[PDB]
Amino acid sequence: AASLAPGSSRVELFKRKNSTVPFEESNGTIRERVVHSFRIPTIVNVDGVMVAIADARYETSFDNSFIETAVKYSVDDGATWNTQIAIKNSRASSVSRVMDATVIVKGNKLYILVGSFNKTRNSWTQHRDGSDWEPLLVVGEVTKSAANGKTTATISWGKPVSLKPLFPAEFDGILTKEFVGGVGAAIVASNGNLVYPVQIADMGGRVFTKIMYSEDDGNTWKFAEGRSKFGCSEPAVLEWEGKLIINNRVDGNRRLVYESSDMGKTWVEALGTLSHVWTNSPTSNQQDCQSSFVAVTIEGKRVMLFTHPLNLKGRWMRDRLHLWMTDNQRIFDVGQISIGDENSGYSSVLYKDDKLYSLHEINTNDVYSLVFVRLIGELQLMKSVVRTWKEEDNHLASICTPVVPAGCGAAVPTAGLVGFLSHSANGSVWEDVYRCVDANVANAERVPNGLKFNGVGGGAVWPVARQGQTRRYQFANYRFTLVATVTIDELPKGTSPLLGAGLEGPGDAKLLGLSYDKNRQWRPLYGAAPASPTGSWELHKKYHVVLTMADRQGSVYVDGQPLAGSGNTVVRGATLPDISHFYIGGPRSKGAPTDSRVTVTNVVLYNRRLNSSEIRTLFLSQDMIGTD
Ligand SMILES: CC(=O)N[C@H]1[C@H]([C@H](O)[C@H](O)CO)O[C@@](O)(C(=O)O)C[C@@H]1O
Repeated sequence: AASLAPGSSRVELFKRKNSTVPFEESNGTIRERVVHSFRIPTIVNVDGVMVAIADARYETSFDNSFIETAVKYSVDDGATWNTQIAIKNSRASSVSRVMDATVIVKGNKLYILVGSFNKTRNSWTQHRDGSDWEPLLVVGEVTKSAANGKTTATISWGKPVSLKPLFPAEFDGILTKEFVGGVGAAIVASNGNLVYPVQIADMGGRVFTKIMYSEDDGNTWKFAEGRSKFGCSEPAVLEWEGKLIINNRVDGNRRLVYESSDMGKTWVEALGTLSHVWTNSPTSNQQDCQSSFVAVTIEGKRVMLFTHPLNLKGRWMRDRLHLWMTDNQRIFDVGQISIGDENSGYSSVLYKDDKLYSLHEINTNDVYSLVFVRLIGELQLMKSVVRTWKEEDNHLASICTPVVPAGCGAAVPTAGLVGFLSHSANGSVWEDVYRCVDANVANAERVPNGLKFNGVGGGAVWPVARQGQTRRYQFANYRFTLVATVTIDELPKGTSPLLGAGLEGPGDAKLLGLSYDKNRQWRPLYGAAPASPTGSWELHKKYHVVLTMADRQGSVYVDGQPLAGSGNTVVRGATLPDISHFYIGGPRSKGAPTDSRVTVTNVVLYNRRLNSSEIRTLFLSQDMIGTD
């Protein structure tokens, strides 16, 4: 949906120039005080109690002003609320402030890390030194009580402790200046470790991200050895199948993501999954924004939730806030969660007692409020999509395949299965069985498990780069596997396209693919190398086709065996290829009036290089996988 889903609603929880907070004067007296703006939100669940954390910007929305950390907690899922001032600032001057809260929840305790400043009027990365800054850690404890029927709760906040004395003066050569958390909800690793994603500023004004953790519930803190590239900020982390996943903000470029199997010791870019998928705007050269990255279990399946504005207006406007769901294989757009073309910003998401909630910013004239939202309709959609992934995966994993001369043979591979095109298809659309990325069609006629092509441009386009702003099939450039069952219906005049991957840019170059000619021979394409024909085929016969691409290599299989040339390098340079799209048949909106008279059924796409036996399994069972 392009707007807050029907059946969903929200309230202006933190209302600008209206809501008051229990401010404490120097002498101890407490007076309710108006607040210009409320920014940088985070909502979490502590032992059944909702806790909303945010910046209370008293006089103005600017970063350099009087700020304190406000809090609003609840025990009745948002019916009633209580308000406190979690952390005070130093009171050293008109601009003293504490900001950018990062939060971790373990047991009934809250661990809050923030940046504290005294007098500076310029931004942190641009300070002369670090004399004005301090990294503060605050611990909060939640206690539940109860009168007759009605439950109540209190929250006690301890005295702030500084981590400065633990900040090394240098990292592998690099001279340090300041550091803060990455903002947002953090985690408690399965081994019990408290894991903080942090952003570091060096002396020379550069920025990068790193991991800061504790094995002893807050006593000590260690800094992992690994790190990101320069330019990464406001990072968010979660735990997935044994590894840590780090999702960074990147002003003026696409978002970088890394993996780590050793609590941060070594980092590898996630080129085969999520890296470079999300960005800051259509052109990717605008200011970026914060994002939430949280792991949850829906209908018995562990998945990942990601948020981020589209920013169609550019700069700091941050409009049209979306929500994504991924299983580290497929990536689904749950729609827009903000209203119309309003201005949003930072955000937060929480799954509690089978209900979905959100806390985010709304901006008008640079005065900020914080809305509390109920994702009634979004969760519905989400629950449906998971049931599909679950159902299809198991189905494919239950088929009894032939036994190979050495009950059943090897199972049909589902690990790394990203997309599937089969029987279902309507209008100019070929439907994605996994409900994420459909393929555009032209000049086709439906057949069991696929389509038959006839006419100028007959074919299908599976969008890669052509997806636009968000590039969900970015993994293809690093590695991929394409599968398909085919038949050739009519003899071509010379050479004709059947299936492959094409590149952005001049001419109509291909990365890898397969073509057929007038002599009944296959014509494989391996990068820019001339396509010399080989082998032999017959009209109307069903053939298994497979395309492999890994380690910059390429291979093409027919009937389970490789064709001559298979194993050759397909791209020179350290620069990644830029796949425009996958092509099935011979689609085209311009140029040569291609008319590939072929029929294609059951196209499968994986995010990894399938092994030899896995290809055998597919070749011997292609008659059992179709969706009828
Ligand atoms: C400490 C601090 O000022 N953080 C602020 C960041 C910093 O500019 C980046 O960290 C620069 O690296 O940007 C903001 O202005 C923003 O984009 O909304 C808000 C946030 O409060």
